[PDB]
Amino acid sequence: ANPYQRGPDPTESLLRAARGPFAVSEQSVSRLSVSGFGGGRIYYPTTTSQGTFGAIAISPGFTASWSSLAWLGPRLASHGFVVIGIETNTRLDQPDSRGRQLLAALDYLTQRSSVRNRVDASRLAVAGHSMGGGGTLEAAKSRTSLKAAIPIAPWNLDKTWPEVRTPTLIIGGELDSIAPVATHSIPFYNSLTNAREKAYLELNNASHFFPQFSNDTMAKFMISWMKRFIDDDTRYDQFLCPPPRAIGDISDYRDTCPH
Repeated sequence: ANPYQRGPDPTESLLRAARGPFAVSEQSVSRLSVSGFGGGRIYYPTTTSQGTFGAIAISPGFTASWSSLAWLGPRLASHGFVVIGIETNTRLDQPDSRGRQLLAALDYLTQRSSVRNRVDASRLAVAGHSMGGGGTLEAAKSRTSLKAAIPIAPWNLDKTWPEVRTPTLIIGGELDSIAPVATHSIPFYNSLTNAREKAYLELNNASHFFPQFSNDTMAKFMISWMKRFIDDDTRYDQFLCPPPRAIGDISDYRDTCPH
C-alpha cells in the first residue's frame, strides 16, 4: 500500500544487527571526477527487484575524512538506502560550506552518478558529524524538500533554524566537550519551530567521537528516523513514539509524537 515501504516488518534485533537485510554494493567517486564536493563513496543495496530507494548524503566533521564515519555506509545502505559519504573540498571547510557540499553530492547522485536510476530523487536526506552536522542543518535550511535530516554531535555557530521544514533527528553526546549539547544540539533542537517533526536523542556518557565507532543505539534511531520519513514507513514509528525511556544508554529523549 505504501509504494516506498521496503524490507521486513522491523524488530529491535533487526535494527541492532551489524547489517540490515540487503546485500550492499559500493562505488568510489574520485575527487578528480566531481565539482562542488571532494568525491567520496556510494553504498547501495545490490537488489533492484524491490524498487528504487531513497538516498542520504553524509558529511564528516572538521579535520576529518569520510573514513571517520565509513561504518555507516554499509550499515545504513543494508536497510534499503543509497548512501553517499562525502569527502569535503578541504578538511577545514566550515558548516555552511559542508551544507552546500551535501546538496552538491545529492545533485550528483541523482543527476549524473552511475547509480542514479536506483535512487528515488524525490526522497532525499542529509546527515553529518560535528561541522558536518552543522552542514546538515544548513542543507535542510536551503532545501525544504529534503525528507529527513540527522545532525550527529552537530557543531554550528548559527543556533537558529526556523526555515527547516524537514523531519530532523539530532543525536547528541551527553558529555561532548567539542560541540557541547547545551550550546549546540539543544539550542538547534529548540529552534526547529517549523520542522514537520523532530526529536533529540542524547547518548548517556557519550563524548564527541561516539559516531566514529559502530553504535547500535545510534544506528537504531538513525535507521528508524530514515525509514519513517524518507520512506513514509509508519512501521518504524513503534521505535519513535511513545519516545524511549531515558535509561541505560539514553540520557535524554525529546519528541514531537504523534507523527
